[PDB]
This record gives sequence, C-alpha cells and structure tokens, in this order.
Amino acid sequence: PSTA
Amino acid sequence: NQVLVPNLNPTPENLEVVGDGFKITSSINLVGEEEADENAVNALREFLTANNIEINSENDPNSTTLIIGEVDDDIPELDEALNGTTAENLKEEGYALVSNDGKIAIEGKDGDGTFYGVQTFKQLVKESNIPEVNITDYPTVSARGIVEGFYGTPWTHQDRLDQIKFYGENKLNTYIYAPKDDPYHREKWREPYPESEMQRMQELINASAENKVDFVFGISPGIDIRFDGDAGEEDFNHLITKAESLYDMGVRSFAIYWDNIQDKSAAKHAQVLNRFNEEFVKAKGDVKPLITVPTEYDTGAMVSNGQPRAYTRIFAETVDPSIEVMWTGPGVVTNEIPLSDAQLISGIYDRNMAVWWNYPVTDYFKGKLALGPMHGLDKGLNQYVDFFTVNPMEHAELSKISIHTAADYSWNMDNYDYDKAWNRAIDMLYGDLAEDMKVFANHSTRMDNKTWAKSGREDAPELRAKMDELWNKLSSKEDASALIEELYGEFARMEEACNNLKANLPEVALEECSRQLDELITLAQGDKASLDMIVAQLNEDTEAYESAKEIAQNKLNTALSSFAVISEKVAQSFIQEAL
Ligand SMILES: *[C@@H]1O[C@H](CO)[C@@H](O)[C@H](O)[C@H]1NC(C)=O
Repeated sequence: PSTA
Repeated sequence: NQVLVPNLNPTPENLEVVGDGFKITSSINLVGEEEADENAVNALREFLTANNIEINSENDPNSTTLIIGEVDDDIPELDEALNGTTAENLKEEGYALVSNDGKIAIEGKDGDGTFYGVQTFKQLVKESNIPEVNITDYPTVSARGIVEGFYGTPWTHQDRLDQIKFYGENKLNTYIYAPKDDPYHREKWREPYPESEMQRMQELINASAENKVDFVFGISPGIDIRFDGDAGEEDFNHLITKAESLYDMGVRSFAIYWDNIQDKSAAKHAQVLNRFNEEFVKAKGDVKPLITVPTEYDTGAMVSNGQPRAYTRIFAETVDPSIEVMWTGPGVVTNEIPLSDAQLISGIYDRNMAVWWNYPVTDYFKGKLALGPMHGLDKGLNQYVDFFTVNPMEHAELSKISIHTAADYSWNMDNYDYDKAWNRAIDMLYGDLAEDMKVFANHSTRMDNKTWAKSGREDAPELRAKMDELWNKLSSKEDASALIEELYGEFARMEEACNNLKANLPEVALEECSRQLDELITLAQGDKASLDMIVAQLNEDTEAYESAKEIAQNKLNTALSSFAVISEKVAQSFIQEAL
C-alpha cells in the first residue's frame, strides 16, 4: 500500500 | 468608508491600491464578451448570477461597466480602461486587472490569462463591493497542479469534478490522472476502459477545459511491458491505442510512468518514451510535451557520491530533451528540496525538471492527516524547475488546505510565506470555523513513519516550545505557575475547538477527520491531567497525583491503540514525558  | 483588499490566492505579483473602492451596481454593462475567451466569460457569468448581478441589453451610463478580452483582441474600449497598464509584456497566463471610477477592465495575455483575471475578480468582490486597484500578474512556474498518483482508494468521480473547479479558482493548470490502484492505469494497462468509464472520462475532460486545467492522461506499463520483437511492437501499439481513445475525447497531455517497478532497463524505457514522442506527441501537432518519471526518481536512488547511477545516467543520455522528467527531491518523502538538489538533478538531465512532491499524500501512514503548507521547498527553485505538482491524500476535501498553499507557492514563489499561506488557506476554506480549524490542523502538519518517510512543518511549534520551557523551569526549581495556568488554557482550547468542529463542520469535511478530532480531544484531556500530576507533585499530594496519573494513562492508552494518529511529538509526547 506504499512505496518500499 | 474604504473597501479593503480581501484575502487573495495566489498572491498577485503586482497590486497597487489606486482608490477608495466602489459598490458594483445592480446590473452591469458587459463589453468584449463576444471576442473574449469562451471559458472566462462563462466563469464571469456564473459568478454574476450567483451574486444577483444582471447584465444590461443596451448600455447604461449609470451602471458599472466591465470590459474583458485578450491582448490579441482588437478592442479599443479595453485599452482605454486599462489606464496605461498592459498585459502585452507579460508571460503566458499573465493578465492585467484595473478597477477605478466605476470601471473594471481585465486583459489577459491569452485565454488562460483572461480566465485567471476573472478568478482574481471573483476573490476581490465582497457584498458587491470591490477595491480600486491596478494589478499585473503572472505565474513563476508555467505548470502547476496535482498528480493523483497515490496508493489506496482512488478519488470518486464526484471528488475529481469538485477538485477541478477548485484548481481553476486557484490558478492551478495541471491535473495528472495516474491513480496506482486503478486497474486500467497500472495493473491491467493494456485493457480499454469500459464504455461507462469512458463517459466519466469525457465529463472530466470537459470540466478540465472549462477550468483551463490541462488534463494529463497517465499510464504505468512498467510491470509487464515487453520491449523487443513482435511483442514489443504489439505492446507499443497498446500504448498508442489507449492514448488515441483518450485523444479522441479531447485529451492533449499524456504521461508514461516507470516508478516502483522491478524492470530497470533504462535504455528501453527512454526508447519507448522517444518513439511515443515521435509517433504520437509530435505527429498530432497539438499535444503538450510528454511527461514521465524514471524508475530512479529520488536523489538518493538516482545519485551516488555526486555521480548518477547506471540507470539514471543511461536514462538521461537517451531521453529526448523535450520530454518533461519528474523527480521527488532528496528522498521519496523528504524534509526539503534545497536549491542545490535541483541544481544537481537538473544538471544530470541538462533540462528544467518537474517536481513530484509527495505531500500531503498519506498512503504510507494512513492514520494521520497532512494538513500543513508547502514546506522546505526552496523559494528559488524556479531556476531549475518549470513544472510543479503535489501528490494529495486519498481524502480529497482536506487535501485542499495543502493544495491551496501549493497554488500560492508555484504562482508567486519568491513572495511565499508558509505560515501566512497556511493561515490564509484555512481562512478562505473554512469561514466561520477557520479559527477553530487552525487550532486542530496546527497539530496535524508533520508526517513521520519513523523510518524512510519524513516531511512537513513541525506540529504546533509554539506549544512544543512552551512544553520544553516547563521542564526546564521545573528541573531547575524555577517558579512555573504563570506557565502552568497558560498551558491549562491551551489544552482547554484544543478540546473546545475540536468539539465545535465535531458539531459544526459540514459532512464533506467531517467524514474525513472525525476520528482524528476524537484523538485530539483525548490527548488534550491527557495533557490536562499531566499538568494535574505536575501541580500535585509540587503540592506533595499523593492522593491527587495517583488520581491524575491514572486519568493520564487512560488517555494515552486510548491514543496508542487507536487507528487515528495526531500530534505525536507534542500533545501525545507530553503525556509520555509526564510519566
Ligand atoms: C511512491 O511514494 C509515494 C508515497 O507512498 C506514493 O504515493 C507514490 O505513488 C510512489 N511513487 C512516487 C513517484 O512517489
């Protein structure tokens, strides 16, 4: 649900 | 007696008060509307209808006169009313506005500029009163707006139409449709939109045009796109087909994204952008420059010991100079973009950069609302940046606070005062509830996931300073009863404010922050008991101490286990400190  | 100049957003470049102001009459004379920008006239017509101001059929010498048009309109009555002011010498989207002695004149450098001149007009009028001013105005950055590119629940159709009206009014001219969790954008990019989705798109494109917003259609094929052979051909033709079906509805801006993917084939990434730029963007003749983001898109991921990494270096070496390239700053989510950081990245790309600013987006920390202003963005960034966009929250209505300040920052950059922009944002959006909304939002500006993501103005700094001042006064046995009585007021105010918001905020705003409002009331109560603990300890009253200590722990336990997150390092930390 996000960037790494 | 005199008509003051109301809050304006963005801040106009040049404004001189040339008179006392006057009241616009019941009906007005309208001049230049046949040759002036179609959209600007419509925006002006709507405002007048809403404010019960009719338009005369034949000229009336007693009525207020309004003249409107572009530089490239031959309207002498317009130049006559501008009083030596001109839009002729301004950059694109610029305008001049003069209002003196019963006349209002708006001349835009182009259509976009005339529209924006009407937006300022709209903001200047209050209860039919207008100040007498001479204005010339133009943007610092030519591309200003929003990239809907977050993970999580994409904005509804209704959300987006309302946003586009909001951008128009604040002179933002770019909206990038790129929601990560839209299957047809990313996961299943090859597949055409269903007919009813295309009809929703059509409504968006229309509304964008009505508000002078460049609707950028984005596509993220980087998960599974093939590059070589017959497969590469087919996959490229899928981009063309997809972009064509949107061109055919009226889209004139396009983006192709490579962010957050496994495949780091820099050459083939740019080789695709270039071919699309040739066979589509240039071929069409009326399509704006192609926008992109590379797989390496933050300075940390792009640069190594002053020198670009293999991906970045090959990407810049290959990608056509006309293509807009986006980057996020020193990190994906970072405190600052200092001037030196833009210099480096702009250097590597030998071009003016585009900014993907990851704030107020909250997809990485969904418990907190990011309600702060643009912060840490260098005020001379226009030197290396000609394209500026923010990634907003999945909560559209509350994103407006942060976006409002982004409108001011990117339009009038060197004038940008973040505290003043923030205050104005809330004053303009919240009306009667502005003072209380400030109290609440003041605690919800800083974003921190404790690991890789940090950004935004620190939470309630004045209150943090008073808290630090207390511990210093106590541990060095100084008298503190003046500060304690002051802090009781603050915490009571926090509670009073949040309760008033719960009671009076319209649903569209309340349904986005109610859990956080609850969280802050709790902490304000935990803080009040924290003070009670301090007072009782000074009084050497163990009964009142233990009683207050339990209340304080009860509030802290509620906060630590609740989904909503607010004021971590201030209102929450104070209770933790007191234990
Ligand atoms: C990764 O970072 C942000 C925050 O999670 C996310 O919204 C975005 O879609 C990703 N891409 C870029 C280019 O920031």
